Amino acid sequence: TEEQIAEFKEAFSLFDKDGDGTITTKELGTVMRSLGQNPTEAELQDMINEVDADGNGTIDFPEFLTMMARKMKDTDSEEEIREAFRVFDKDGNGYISAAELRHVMTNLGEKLTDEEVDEMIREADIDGDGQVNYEEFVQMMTA
Amino acid sequence: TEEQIAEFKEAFSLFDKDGDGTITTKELGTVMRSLGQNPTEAELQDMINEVDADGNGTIDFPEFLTMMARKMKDTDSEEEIREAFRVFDKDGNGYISAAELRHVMTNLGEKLTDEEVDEMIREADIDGDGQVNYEEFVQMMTA
Amino acid sequence: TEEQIAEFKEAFSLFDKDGDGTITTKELGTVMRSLGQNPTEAELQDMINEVDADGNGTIDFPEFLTMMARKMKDTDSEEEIREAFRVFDKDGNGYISAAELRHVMTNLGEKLTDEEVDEMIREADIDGDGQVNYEEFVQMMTA
Amino acid sequence: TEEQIAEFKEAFSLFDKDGDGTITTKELGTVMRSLGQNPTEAELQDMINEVDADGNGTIDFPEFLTMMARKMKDTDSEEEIREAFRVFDKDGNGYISAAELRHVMTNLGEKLTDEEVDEMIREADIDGDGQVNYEEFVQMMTA
Amino acid sequence: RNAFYRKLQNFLYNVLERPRGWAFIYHAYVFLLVFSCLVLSVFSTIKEYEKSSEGALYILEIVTIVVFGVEYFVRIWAAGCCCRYRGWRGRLKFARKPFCVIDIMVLIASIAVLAAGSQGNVFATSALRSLRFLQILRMIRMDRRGGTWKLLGSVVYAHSKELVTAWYIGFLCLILASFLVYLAEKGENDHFDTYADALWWGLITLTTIGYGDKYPQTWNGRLLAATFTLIGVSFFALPAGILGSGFALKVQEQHRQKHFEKRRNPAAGLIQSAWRFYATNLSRTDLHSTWQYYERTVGLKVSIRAVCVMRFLVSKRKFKESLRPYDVMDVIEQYSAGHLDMLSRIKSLQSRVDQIVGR
Amino acid sequence: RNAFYRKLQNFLYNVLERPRGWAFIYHAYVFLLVFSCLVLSVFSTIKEYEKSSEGALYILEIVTIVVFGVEYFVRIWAAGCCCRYRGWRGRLKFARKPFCVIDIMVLIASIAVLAAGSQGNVFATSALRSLRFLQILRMIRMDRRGGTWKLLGSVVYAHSKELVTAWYIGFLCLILASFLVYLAEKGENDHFDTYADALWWGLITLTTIGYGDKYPQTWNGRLLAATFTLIGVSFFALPAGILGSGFALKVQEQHRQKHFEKRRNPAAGLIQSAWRFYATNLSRTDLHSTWQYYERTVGLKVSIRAVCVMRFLVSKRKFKESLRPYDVMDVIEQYSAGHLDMLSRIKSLQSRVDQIVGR
Amino acid sequence: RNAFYRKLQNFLYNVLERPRGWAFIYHAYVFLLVFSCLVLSVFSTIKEYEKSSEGALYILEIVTIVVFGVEYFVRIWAAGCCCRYRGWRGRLKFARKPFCVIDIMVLIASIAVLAAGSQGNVFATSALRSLRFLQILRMIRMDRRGGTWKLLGSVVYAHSKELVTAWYIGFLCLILASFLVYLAEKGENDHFDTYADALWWGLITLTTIGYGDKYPQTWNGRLLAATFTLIGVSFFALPAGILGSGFALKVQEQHRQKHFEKRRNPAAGLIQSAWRFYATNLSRTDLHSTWQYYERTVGLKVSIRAVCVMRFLVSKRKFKESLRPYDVMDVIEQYSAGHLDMLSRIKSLQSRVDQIVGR
Amino acid sequence: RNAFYRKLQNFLYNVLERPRGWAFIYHAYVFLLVFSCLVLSVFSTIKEYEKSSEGALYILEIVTIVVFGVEYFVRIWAAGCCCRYRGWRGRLKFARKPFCVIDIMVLIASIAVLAAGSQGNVFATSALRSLRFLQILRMIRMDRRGGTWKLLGSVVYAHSKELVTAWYIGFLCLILASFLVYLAEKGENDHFDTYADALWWGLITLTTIGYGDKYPQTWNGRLLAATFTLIGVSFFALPAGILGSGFALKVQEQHRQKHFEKRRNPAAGLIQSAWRFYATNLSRTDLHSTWQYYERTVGLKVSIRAVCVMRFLVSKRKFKESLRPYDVMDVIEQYSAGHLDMLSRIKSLQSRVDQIVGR
Ligand SMILES: Nc1c(NC(=O)CCC2CCCC2)ccc(NCc2ccc(C(F)(F)F)cc2)c1F
Repeated sequence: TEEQIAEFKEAFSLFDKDGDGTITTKELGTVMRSLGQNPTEAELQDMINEVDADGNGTIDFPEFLTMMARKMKDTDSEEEIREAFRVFDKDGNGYISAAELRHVMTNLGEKLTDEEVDEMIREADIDGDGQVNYEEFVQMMTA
Repeated sequence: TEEQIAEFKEAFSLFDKDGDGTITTKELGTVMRSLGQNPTEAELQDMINEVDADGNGTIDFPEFLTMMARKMKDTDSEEEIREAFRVFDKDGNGYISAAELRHVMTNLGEKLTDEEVDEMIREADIDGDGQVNYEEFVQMMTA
Repeated sequence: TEEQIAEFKEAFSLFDKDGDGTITTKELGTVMRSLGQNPTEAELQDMINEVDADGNGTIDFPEFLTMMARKMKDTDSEEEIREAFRVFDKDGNGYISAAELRHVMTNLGEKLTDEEVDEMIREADIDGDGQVNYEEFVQMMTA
Repeated sequence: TEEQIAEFKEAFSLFDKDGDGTITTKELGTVMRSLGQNPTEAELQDMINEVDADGNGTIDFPEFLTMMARKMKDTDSEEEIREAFRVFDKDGNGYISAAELRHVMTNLGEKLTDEEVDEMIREADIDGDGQVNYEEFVQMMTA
Repeated sequence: RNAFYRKLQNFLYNVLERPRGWAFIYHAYVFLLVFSCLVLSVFSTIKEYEKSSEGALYILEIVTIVVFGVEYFVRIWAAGCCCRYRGWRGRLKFARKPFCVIDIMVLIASIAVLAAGSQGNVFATSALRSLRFLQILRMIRMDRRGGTWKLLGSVVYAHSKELVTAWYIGFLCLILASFLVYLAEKGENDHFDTYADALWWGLITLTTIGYGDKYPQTWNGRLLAATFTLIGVSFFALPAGILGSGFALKVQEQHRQKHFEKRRNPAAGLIQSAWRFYATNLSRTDLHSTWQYYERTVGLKVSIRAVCVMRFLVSKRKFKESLRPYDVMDVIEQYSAGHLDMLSRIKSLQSRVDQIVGR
Repeated sequence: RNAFYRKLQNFLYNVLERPRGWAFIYHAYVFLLVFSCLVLSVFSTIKEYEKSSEGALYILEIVTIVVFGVEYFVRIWAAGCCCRYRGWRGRLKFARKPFCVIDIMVLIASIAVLAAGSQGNVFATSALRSLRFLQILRMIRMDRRGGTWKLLGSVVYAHSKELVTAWYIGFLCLILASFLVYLAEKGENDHFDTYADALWWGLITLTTIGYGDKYPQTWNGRLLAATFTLIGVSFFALPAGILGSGFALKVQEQHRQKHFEKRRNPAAGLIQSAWRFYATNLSRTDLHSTWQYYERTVGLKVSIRAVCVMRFLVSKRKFKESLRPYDVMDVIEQYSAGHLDMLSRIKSLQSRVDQIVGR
Repeated sequence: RNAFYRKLQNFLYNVLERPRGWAFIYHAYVFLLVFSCLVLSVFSTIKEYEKSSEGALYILEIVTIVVFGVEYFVRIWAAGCCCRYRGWRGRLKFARKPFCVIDIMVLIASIAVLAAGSQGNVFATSALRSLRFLQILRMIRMDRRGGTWKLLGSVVYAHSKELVTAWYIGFLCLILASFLVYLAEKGENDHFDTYADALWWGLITLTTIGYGDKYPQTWNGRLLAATFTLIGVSFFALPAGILGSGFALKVQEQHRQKHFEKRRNPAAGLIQSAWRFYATNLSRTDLHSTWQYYERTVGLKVSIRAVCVMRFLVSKRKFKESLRPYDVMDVIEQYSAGHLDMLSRIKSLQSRVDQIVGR
Repeated sequence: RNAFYRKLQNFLYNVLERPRGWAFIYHAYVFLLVFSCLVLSVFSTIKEYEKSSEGALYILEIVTIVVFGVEYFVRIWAAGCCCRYRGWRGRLKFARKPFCVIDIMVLIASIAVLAAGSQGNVFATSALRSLRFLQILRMIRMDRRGGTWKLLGSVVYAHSKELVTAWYIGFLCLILASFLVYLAEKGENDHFDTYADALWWGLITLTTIGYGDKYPQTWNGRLLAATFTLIGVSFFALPAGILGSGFALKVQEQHRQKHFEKRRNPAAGLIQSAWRFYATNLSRTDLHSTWQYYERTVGLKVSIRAVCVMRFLVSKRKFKESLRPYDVMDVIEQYSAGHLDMLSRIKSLQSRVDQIVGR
């Protein structure tokens, strides 16, 4: 619908501070750096090319829209999630204890607060056991 | 007995300068650094996890007591000692000259004074020959 | 003819600023560095030995003349060109799109202006399609 | 004879500036550094152990005398010389041109003046051809 | 009740589908059981031992069919442990798997053979070939993953050109040597009465078999056979060595890579990013956890969605790169990155203590 | 018209000359077709099956000759896609290739055999050997590149000394063991009636053949055969393992190197330099593009020519070095260069904050 | 007296238990001696040579039994050199070792055979099989460590999946090809009178044996045998190449690692730490050496005990990590650590000459 | 005169002693010549072809003896090119070499056989075995270096334990399987009339020979032979694969190391140091070159001698270390040294801009 396109246009305007119409590496670094998340410019610039359909070194509005429509269902992330919870399953039972989730969330990757892992256990620990199965959570992705 | 537990409590208090009840990496670095031995913080912090039963990043009193009870007999250090004197036995005879002990002690590992190697030769050189056998010394460990 | 030899003598004089008669690494670095192209001294010095027939660490007038006579036809550069356009042919069809030429020219090697790639497409894009064949261009070299 | 021993004692005294009786790494570095040859302390210290018979970290008078008696004939340097001139023989003919000797002497190892290579060609170029054989020179060593 | 129920379900699924330690023992037993059956069937085909072995063969046949049926039922039940197959439709989908259908066809064929071919215990002559083929297919099915076939195919493809070269040369020399031996000993030797006998002899020879039914007897044929045997026995045995060496190299690389820590960390990054993605969905009127977390770290909602998806997709890519660890590529990439970082450092110090020199 | 014409030309050239995916299928079919022909010819040589197979053999012969002719014509036409062979002289040069001449000789020999040897489909006795040899040569030609032969030769040369050692030892033990067995069983056994029978037996033995026509029967001959069999069967089978292992190692290295990015970038540098060279030609009254570009970057014309050629030739050298990427040499060279750069850095900082300490 | 006594004890223990150089010669001699015995026993089993070989066989039997007994006594005496086995109980524990019990059972069995079976040197018919089995077990015992068996088992386990795949495919093709050849030549050929003859022939074939007792004679059976021989002889010979390649790779890695200096230094650290641990025992009213040393480096006593044990256990761990040196893991870990150190350096310089820029 | 004389001398020495390119051709020809001789002698041993081949055999024998003599003379003359063997005593020492003595014994044995055994051309019956043995030894001598033997011995020693394990297991299974087959088919089968026939059959089997003279016929013997064949044919073929793989690995490493520049530079350092040593001899009243050079770089004379010898011996050691380049050890040592240098750098910067912070 036109509502989502208008929201994407507003997002691009909030991104295109220079108004160039193609959010550039330095500009997209600035937009989120001011908020409070300050990733190194290397990650931003090397990510731009991964989504730059036309390969212009920036992101134009079509490249914004195409991914904005692209949800979790695409990009076959299912296999990546399977591997991701299989690596941390030292037993191979297909399930992982909640406390291990707390620890791995806290001490690896982009660290998040106890609130984030709290909502994580809320969603995943549907049966309230702690030993949450991987398959159910990954099904929740597409669902 | 309660005497050993009281001594361990006194040790922990002398360690828990902050009084947190779980001697932390920086605190255990400080406690021995002041004495005169100043190991790099890396060794201390990476050692803590090796004994951290609960994995809290520190050492709590239970983790203190469990190892305080754990002596040389546990941790199957026998094999490590066997390898350790087998590496320095260039002949494989099962015995090593005392002078080689002097040299290796002085110029490798945590260096010690001639007094330390003096008590070493006292204990190991039971028969007073210099070519001390490895097996007898390693038996002395458990004994 | 004597005209080319005189031109080479003029070139050497414009190179032999010190008048040593054998343009040295530092001197040949200076001569082109002043113009506006400032390659690192390492490239110049390690290139000198590649052409230094007598191995004196410099270039004498005979070594100037021998290569001045040496054109593209020599040095069997044909194979190098074949490999060079075969690497950038992701399809193996033997032809490469002009836009890929624009991109590779701009973002790799010694970068050149759109004018350089413009004359490139002029010469190579004889039939005006964009998907220029490698074999024809490499034939143009010897021709 | 006692003459050589007296000369070695004089050499050691000229080396034992501190008078310790065992020329130490820093002292042997100082003695030759003052002369005009200033090798990095690493080379000196790592060389000392190679000749330190008792392994004291220094050189005592017995270790001085033992090598002072040890000439080219010992240490089976013949094989090392064979390899050394075989590596620089790009043809394998068993002989090397004198000009290549000039170049390799000048641009590798401890560089020496044209005078050193001049006496070299004097000794080696017995038949005055330039393509000096390796076997004859290496025989001259023991001779 | 449900706790122990699910514990047993997962334990049975692990034993049957993914056996690691003690489970293999059970599998081995079944294999041995199945193996014994053919042996007994083997021993039953001989008339002098059929009367002595048929009763045990029939008993073992009942035992093995019962075991296979109960195993199939237990497996299709334990498929509920994994969430891919749960409920009526989930179990149906699990049954859709090719090896599950193979199992049920095996069971029904065994039932049919035991009903029709066995008017009693001993089996019908026509049903005997079907029974033997059924045993062959059971042995085929013994492994459900087919990991052996996949490994063999992957190794063959890795050496596809090269096995092809070996086979092509072997076939060429076989044809050519057979042709000349047929020429030399067309009439002199009855063994090579025809070119086809020569081809059979050449195959028997190049494979190092040497039955002895056919062989050259003339000087010229013997000389040619000698020469081309020397030439081509190595080519014929080559594929075996090719495969063996390649297999050892593959297992060696697999052992080399085993560490997998740089694979562990990107997994954590990616899973945290995925949870952020799910928690930042705009259409969901929930997940205030990540919403307020980001509100601490700051059109606005859509911008947060966009940035979160950027980082999640890039983290997915990063985990993908860490998915395959190679020591050689690890060292190359790590050293390139470290060298670039070092270059940045030195540029900083240069310009910076240049600023200092200015003062 | 011309666009589709050239598209078809390049597609056919790719399918015939450089097949990667689906094209191989077609090739395989032709091979199978050709294969079938010999089989039918095979089945036609036997009298009891000649009357039943000769008609199909003849039909397949017409089919295969027609297919080969049309393939040759299509290939010599599609050779125009590449600019090496275009026009009358270009197609002539393409025909000059050794495998093209092999193809035309095959076609003419097939025509001659079908015309003379086949009075009525049935083939002449004399023409039969020529037909079989023609099929053998067609099978040889099946691969045009000869990449299999080149690979085998390269691998053999890589192990030339070492295969030589294996062969030399094998031959020595064969001769020596044959000699002693001939001595021991000269008269006792009719099998070793002559030394030559002993040599034939020894070759049959050391190759693991074991025909059974000849074999020692005496205690001494049997003992010697046992000992030297143990010694030399391993030597005789060695070349097979040598080649297999070496083949696997070669493919492993090829897989290791595959990345090729440091080969990509120097290609760009070199091609830009080559275009500069062509654009800076003095005798050409054109190419003002690079001329004015350099005029921005600045006797003069010749100096620009000289510098451009310096950089072009050095870039050619650099691309040549990147032509062969080896992980081991990559790491060694990269670390040496980085260490030298680091040394330069530290000398800078030392002298430089020494200047600072002076202040 | 005691010095030379212990010198001889250790020398004998080294020669018998852990032979490196000249000791092997003696072992070899014994092996040869033992080998000769079976050969003589071999030569004694034949009637035409029994009368000529039995006396030498008996003499060598007395010699070998005496040698084995004296060797056992010398070994159980020299076991005192190592402190694991010293005194009555130590020697008893040494005798408890499985190969020591094997040796004594060998000795007693030899005594029993020589007493009962040899009523007159020459041996009894029943005792002959026992004697041969005793020789077989002596040959088994020749190596006391069993290092060959351990190495073979380790290599097999390293390739367990993969040897399993090879064996499984080989068995499948053997069964299937045997079945079809039995079908094709059930009545035509008496060789394959039964399926079991077909299985025996298929095993003889796939192993490259080619006895010649059985072989296909029909066109269809011969064709099927040809195809499945080509398919499966490579599979049957695969395990040999697998093992050989893997063995060579293992020895290559062992040669690669040999340096072992980073294993040397942590040994020194760990042994110094262990001596500190023993010297810092609180319950011991001795060891004032380390006590006063620490008193120079400074509740107090227990704290010193605690810190010493921390460092000793961590040094034990560190030596454990250095216990297994791998070049690849060495480079990876060393470069990671160096990169982290470099990062620390650059952070220091950045913040630090930022402080300078502030001034 | 002398220039061309020595040029020819070195060229002949290179061709005969160290052939690289075209020289091998000549060697090959001689080998072929020698090869032909045995073949002709071979063809001369058969009576039906002796009358037709003896004349050519005799002519080739004269040719080969003349060629060997002239080659020996040319080689012992060209030995003067190298300074190890020059003059009467030098040529005598060259003749002392074992292969030179082998050559002269070959020549004299050929002369003796041609004089005594050949009343004319035809050769004596007794001299025939000596002639054949002489040809065998000539073939042995074909290679003078013995590099093949040295390579084989080195590779075997590299795998000594492991070949030993393979051989030991193979022998054990051979003995044991032979024993049981002898038990099972002692009377039923005349093939295994004796245990020795069983051993011969087992050796023929485990080697994949399959002569067919002996083979099990009973169910039990056939079963046991099947099992132990499966077990042990792989073990018997193992040494071949072991050696082949190891050979390929060795050549692969040799190819890997080839670069050798860090071996080049220390050679220059060491040779310069050696020339300094010779130039600084105190007893020599010459060599003022290095004397005055050092006088520029400055009891005194002896001190200069001492320092020069220190640096020369250490440079010899350094060249020794560079004598063996290994990529793995190269990277390890280079990275350790660079890391230590980097540590020194960072300590410098730390203390140094600490001095700055103090100001
Ligand atoms: N062991 C073996 C070998 N040899 C080796 O694997 C050597 C190493 C092993 C490990 C330790 C002892 C020996 C070679 C090929 C096969 N073929 C597969 C096979 C065919 C037929 C049957 C059956 F007919 F007996 F069932 C069983 C299986 C095989 F098994």
